[PDB]
Formats: sequence, structure tokens, C-alpha cells
Amino acid sequence: GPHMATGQDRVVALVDMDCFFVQVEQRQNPHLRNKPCAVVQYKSWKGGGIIAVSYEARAFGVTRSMWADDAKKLCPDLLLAQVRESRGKANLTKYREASVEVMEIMSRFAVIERASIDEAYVDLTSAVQERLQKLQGQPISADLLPSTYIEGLPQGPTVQKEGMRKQGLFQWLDSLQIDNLTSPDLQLTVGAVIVEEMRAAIERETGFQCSAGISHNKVLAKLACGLNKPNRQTLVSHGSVPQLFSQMPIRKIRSLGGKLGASVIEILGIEYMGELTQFTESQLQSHFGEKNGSWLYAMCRGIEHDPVKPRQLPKTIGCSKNFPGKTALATREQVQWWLLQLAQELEERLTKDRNDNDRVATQLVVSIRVQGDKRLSSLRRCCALTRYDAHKMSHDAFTVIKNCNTSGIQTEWSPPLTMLFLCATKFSAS
DNA sequence: ATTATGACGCT
DNA sequence: AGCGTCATA
Ligand SMILES: [Mn+2]
Ligand SMILES: [Mn+2]
Ligand SMILES: [Mn+2]
Repeated sequence: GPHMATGQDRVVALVDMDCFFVQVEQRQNPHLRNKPCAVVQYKSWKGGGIIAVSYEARAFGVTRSMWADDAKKLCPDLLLAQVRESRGKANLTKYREASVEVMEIMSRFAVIERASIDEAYVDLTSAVQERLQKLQGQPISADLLPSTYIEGLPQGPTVQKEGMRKQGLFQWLDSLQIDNLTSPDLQLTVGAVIVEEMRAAIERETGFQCSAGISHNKVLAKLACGLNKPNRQTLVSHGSVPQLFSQMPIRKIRSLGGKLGASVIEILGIEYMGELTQFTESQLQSHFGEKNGSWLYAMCRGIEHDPVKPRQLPKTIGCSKNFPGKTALATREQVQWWLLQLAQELEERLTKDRNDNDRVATQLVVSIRVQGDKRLSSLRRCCALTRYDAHKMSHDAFTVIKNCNTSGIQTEWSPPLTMLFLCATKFSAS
């Protein structure tokens, strides 16, 4: 009763850009705006692989992972923008730089955790308290929440979508108790007001639209964000969790989309997040381990404690390329040529990083895949990164891998390499 | 022949 | 350290 923690101590948001690489290309090329459009890498093999899709194009059934030739079958007028190629490989610099534009704006409101190239978590707890103090018990107007959905509302005793949104928002605001500065629902609502402001700033200052979720923890904020994409934000309250989770497939929750999630379903014979509440913490720990078991026990009740890390910058800088099928590297000079291409991109990015961010990488990680394997990576080895010099890094990378070559004579490389990966890690202040 | 990443957990 | 899992454009 008075002691059961409800996980309502924080206000956390997740901001995720809409169709991000597409919007980056649409800003650059006005001819792509408000069109079915996708971003593609490479072109020779089946028209290239699609990695981002505008919402107009999604309406035709175009998806990520699709070959552009096949997407064109669904959507003959689909417009395509190509990822830059430099040194023989896709180069994602334009999108990393666009990401920094957005992260820097978000950082004006609060410390952020960069969670991907196009999204970040924000702990708004402190900012909410201060906004509450200057509000002085004044109610929150619907006009401050022009793009906000309240998950689970309207409900109880209009056939248009914006009409439903406002109806739910009205029911929510009507019920609020703005008199209590410690009320979690009120705190989320003020959180949502701040995120409207954040999202407006992002759009004003970059031209990019985004969606967001506001809840009491990262997992619920992430889940919330997706509920009303694009260009909208969603508040998931603590009280909304039982209904939301009662029909929510387990795989939809971040971290359960893989093998663990499938094992939860198989072992327990359930389908939805809500069904987990019927197991003791010890039962869940017995099947899924101490850590996972406690995490699941709390998560299915809407409670999660993972903090928003104060980290705006990636903590690794890497370069990788696949060599599929026929193109698998089978000679020494081929392996060495591509190591150099990767190393030169890495050097360029590392040197820029040092100037911008006052830090230096100290470890180089080299990874390969061998034809006939199984796994994204076959072998991973590290060595010292002491100088930002492409020729040295590529020579070092070769040294760490040279023994993987099974071939008798050393001009040839066997068995052929299907992937090379260089990653700089272990940053220190400089 | 989805590819190019990037973070965290296990032992 | 090296491997595995999960995630996202
Ligand atoms: Mn996105
Ligand atoms: Mn994202
Ligand atoms: Mn996505």
C-alpha cells in the first residue's frame, strides 16, 4: 500500500526523428518534399538497399531492408536519394552531422542520452519542477499541448482523428489536479508542455520534424513515441499501463524483440506484456536470470529504473564494409587496399572528433567475417591506437589479422573475407 | 546480397 | 579481452 514503489519519480522523454535520413535529403532537395521517397545505399545490386522511407511511400508498402527494384514494383513513382559514397564505401557523414544539429538543440533543455543517430532520451524531472514553480498553480491549457496524445483517452460515456486527440486531451486536463506539485500525472503533463517546446525548436531551427514520448521511464517513453508517429507526441501515464499492456505483444518492448522475448513467450506460454504480472519475481528470475527477472517483474507494472545517461556523443567511432557473394576479398593486396580505405575514413572522422570534442581514441578494434560464417563477426582483435594516421592504422589492422589467412602462399587470402570493420574506442580527454 | 553502424551484457 | 545480443537509419 503506502510502501509499494510505483516508479513515478521521474519524467523521461524520448525524442525520435521522423523518417530521419529522408528528411535530411528532403531539406537539401526541395523536389523530394511531400513525395513518396526513400534513401538507398548502393545501386548496382537490385537498385540498392532502402534504409529510410517517407510516410507517403510507406502507404504503398515500401519498407526499410527492401531492395529499391522491389520497392519500385509497389510504388513506380518512388523518388530515391542515394547515400554518399567515398573511398569505395557508403559514407554516413551527412546524417551524423544532421544528428548533431538536433542533439545540440535538445541539450539546451536538459542533459541528454544519445540513443541512436536520430533519437535521445531526456530526464525532464528537474525542468518540470521549475516550470511548476513559476506556473503558480495555474492550470494547463490545451493550447500548450497542440500535438499531444494522451494514451488511453478518450474513454467512457466525432469520427475525425484530430477530433479524437482533442477529446482525449480535454478528458485528461479536466481530471488533472494542478494544485499538487508532487502529482505524477501533473508532472508528466508539464513534461509534455516542455517537449512541445523542444520539438518546436527542433523544427524551427533545422526544418526536421520529430515525434516524442513522455512517461516515467525510458522504456515507456520509447513505446509512447511510436504510438502516434509522425509529427506528434504521446503521454503514457502510469495509470494507462494496465490497459496498454493487456494487448501489447511482448516483442514490442525495447530489449524483448529478440531471443529473450521469444523465450518469455515460449517458456511462460503468454503473448502480452500484461500477462507477466501473474508471475512472482523469483519465478521470472528462475527462467530469465536475476537481472532480467527483476527487470521484467517491474517492467510489466510500468516500472523501470534505468537512468538517462549524460552522454551526447557516441563513445566509439567505426567504419565497416561487407564484401558479399562474389566480391569477397581473396587476395592480400585487396584486403590491404580496403583496410586503407576504411582507415582513411576513420582518420578523417577521428581528426574532426578530436577538434570538436577535446578527446582522443586510444584503442583500435579490428573485426572481420569469414565466408561460410554464421555470425555478423567471425573474429575481433584490438591493438593500440597511438596516432591518427590512416596508413599506420591500416598496417596495424593487417598485423592483427594476418594469421587468419589459411592459404599456403601468402599472396592469396583464404578463406575469403566477407566483412572488414575498424573501430576506434577508449577515449580520453585531450 | 539489407548494410552500416553503435551500446551493453556475459564470462 | 573477445563474443553475443539487440538496437536503429
Ligand atoms: Mn526515427
Ligand atoms: Mn530512431
Ligand atoms: Mn525505424
